[PDB]
Amino acid sequence: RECDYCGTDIEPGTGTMFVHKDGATTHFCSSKCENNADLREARNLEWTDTAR
Amino acid sequence: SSHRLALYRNQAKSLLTHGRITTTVPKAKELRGFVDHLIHLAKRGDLHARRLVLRDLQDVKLVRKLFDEIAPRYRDRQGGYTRVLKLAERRRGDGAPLALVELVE
Amino acid sequence: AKHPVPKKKTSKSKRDMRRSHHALTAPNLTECPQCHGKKLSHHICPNCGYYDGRQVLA
Amino acid sequence: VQGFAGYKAGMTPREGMETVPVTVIETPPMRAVALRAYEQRPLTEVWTDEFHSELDRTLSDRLDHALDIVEDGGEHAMNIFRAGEYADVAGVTKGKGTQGPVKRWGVQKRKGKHARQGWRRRIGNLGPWNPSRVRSTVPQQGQTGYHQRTELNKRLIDIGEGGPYTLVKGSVPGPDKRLVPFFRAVRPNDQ
Amino acid sequence: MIQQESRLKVADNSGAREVLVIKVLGGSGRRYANIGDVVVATVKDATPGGVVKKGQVVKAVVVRTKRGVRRPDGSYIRFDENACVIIRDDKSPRGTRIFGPVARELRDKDFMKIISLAPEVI
RNA sequence: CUCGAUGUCGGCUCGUCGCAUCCUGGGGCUGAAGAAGGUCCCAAGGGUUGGGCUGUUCGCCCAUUAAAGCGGCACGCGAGCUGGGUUCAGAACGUCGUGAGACAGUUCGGUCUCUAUCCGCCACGGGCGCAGGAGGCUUGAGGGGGGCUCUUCCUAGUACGAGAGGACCGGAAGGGACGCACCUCUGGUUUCCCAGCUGUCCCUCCAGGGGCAUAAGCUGGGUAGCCAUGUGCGGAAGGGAUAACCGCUGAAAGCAUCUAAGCGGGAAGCCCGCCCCAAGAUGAGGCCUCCCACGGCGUCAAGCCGGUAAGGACCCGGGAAGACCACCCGGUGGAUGGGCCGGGGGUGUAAGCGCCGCGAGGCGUUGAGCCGACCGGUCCCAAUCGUCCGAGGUCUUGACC
Repeated sequence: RECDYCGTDIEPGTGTMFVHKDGATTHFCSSKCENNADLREARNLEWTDTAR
Repeated sequence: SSHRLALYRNQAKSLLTHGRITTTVPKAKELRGFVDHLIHLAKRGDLHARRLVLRDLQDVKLVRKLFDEIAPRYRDRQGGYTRVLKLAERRRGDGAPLALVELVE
Repeated sequence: AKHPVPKKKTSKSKRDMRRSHHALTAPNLTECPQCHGKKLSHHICPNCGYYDGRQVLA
Repeated sequence: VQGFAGYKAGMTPREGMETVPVTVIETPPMRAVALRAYEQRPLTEVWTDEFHSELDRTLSDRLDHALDIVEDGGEHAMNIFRAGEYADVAGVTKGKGTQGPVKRWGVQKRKGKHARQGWRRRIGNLGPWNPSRVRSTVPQQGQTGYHQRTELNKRLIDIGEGGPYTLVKGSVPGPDKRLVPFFRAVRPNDQ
Repeated sequence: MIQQESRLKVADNSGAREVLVIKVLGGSGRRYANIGDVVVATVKDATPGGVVKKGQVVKAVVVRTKRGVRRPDGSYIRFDENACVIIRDDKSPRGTRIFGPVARELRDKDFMKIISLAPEVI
């Protein structure tokens, strides 16, 4: 994928994946993805695998 | 905290000026490494390096003085550019086993 | 506000006994490097300057 | 020396099939010093110097098979401990020190409305009025960190030599890496 | 995780909305309701009287907790939310339908029923 | 006994007994088939949950549970909180009183004090001891820790059973509270490590910084150690002596009787076992590995001196070792600190120049720069040189060379 989108990344040959309601999702990564993303609009996201 | 630094600061400062001062055991034991460390930077020697060293010390004269001045007299070794020497006596009322330290020379 | 205070004249005896475990112990000092005399085990002095380097006065 | 033992390697888990965390342990054969027997009279420990080079800087199976390696010349490679086994190890607490009746000993402290009142840590009480002065009961700030700790059901998983070393099933060696580890599988229950 | 009066929504339709957590179901002591687990709470509020109704004595289970669940697969999983499903004494749901995904779990502790109803089980 | 004064309700915490035992095992009983109850004898190990409303305990109610025990110790605990409350003056009502005041009727609010001496408890050092002087290793008498449990499955839906049900017996698995330990995985830390920021003073103008804005001014984040929300693990077998309780062999009662004598059965319980000390248990224990008879003095001079690095120490340098202390490793024939150096980790690509846009900025060089303890090299630095103290080998009896 791309930490869902968070093109950064973090935590070994395992990692981990957060998640939201509605069969929707959020595979995941670092404390730079999280919080931010968990609170607005992905599009606008830069740094990473979006505003790449 | 802000004090740990401050120290290292003025001590690092004063010192380079003389190159061996009189503070107690510890005090010295540290002003070393640090100050020490700093040195190793005068050694690096450049835009950056300087922009640091100063960053703390704050002061052309020196800052430069060392980077150029001493730095060299050291360009060769491997840290240790300081020889922390304990002292014989002790500040009164107190009774603190002060001590002296210099730039190994 | 003296909640707790002794309760029975401490007994000289004991008292002192207490003050007993106390005691000094002369500076372990040694003798000059070449300074010739007795110095603070490990140091130059108003007799030295040496060690290996003349870092002092007199 | 009746047993087998060495020091703490460290911990980490990784792999398996579901995955599982253990701990590494260092120790070839720390030689063989005499051996336990109270024969003809009182016998226990001899010393026919054959040790290191420094050591004078300070100068019936378990024990049995020993005879095997302790007469060989001294040393004795560790590892019967094989594939899937339960020895037991006795670490050394951990210089944790003298602490408040808090962690030292489970207990609830200064509640709320007073769970702060520049108030806090400190036991509740000792003994009643009539009962009698005190008990040797309620612990106290009973220092820790030094205890001769250990445990049980210590299962070893695997081992290999490159350097004689052992992989463990759940670490909790007690003491810290580079620490003094001794193992055994005492009165095992999982047997 | 999830006891006293921590709240959690529905994903099924039982006719609920959210529910307060009384007891962690199992036996004495015990202090925790983690998906798969089964809770002894009630309605904090439920639709316009579907079939349940606000403040209704209840029984529900675990399927969504941001507490993070460590998968024997040294893996890790969690959710943006915390809620579960009602049940018929017979570990049997009511909501005819599901909502947000869930986790293998359930299966492991019985419930298929939802296991599949679920839009997606992670 | 106490008024030259023992601070009183409930709560909190920390608990400790006891058994008439609530849960828990073992039993005999039943109008007990099963299953589940009832009855009573034996056993306290362990254990006996969240809320609610009430100053309360008590108590009723809510959801659990095996269980949700009765009571001791001034209905334990104020020199340990609580301090709501009854129980200071206010002041209120109501209430009696000509009144004044008043009330186990009520209602608002109303100063619980830093320095433990002793005994006592938990802890760590100092002696002196254990009769050569010596470092290393073990025994444990005797103490202390810990023991609980639900549920799920086969046996089996077979015994029983008209049926709806549901076994001893025998065996898997999971989980609950709990405790020991531990960072790997997880999460909380991260007072400067790293990064973004607005206000300001110096900085030289720009840039590039600097304190202060607590003690970091603010925000994002962040090893290593500590630490849970998290990791392992534990409460078992089994051995012996019993409760109650069940039997055998058989008197006295030529017939019966667990019975005095003889022999066995039988418990979460005692003893043992499993961890945790531990001979200062003055009965100072064992054992191995070192050190040899030095001086001169009136004596059973077991008294004064060089010693033996056997050996230890002190001083230095260091430790998840740590208040001090004691305890551990090192002391330049060293890697012990720091230093440097690689390595990892961590911050998100720097200072500069460059190239796009009036500017703001961007894009590049550049996953840059900077890096606090984590893994490991290298004598740059700093553990130089030096002291002190330390044995000699007590008396009797005998067993062997």
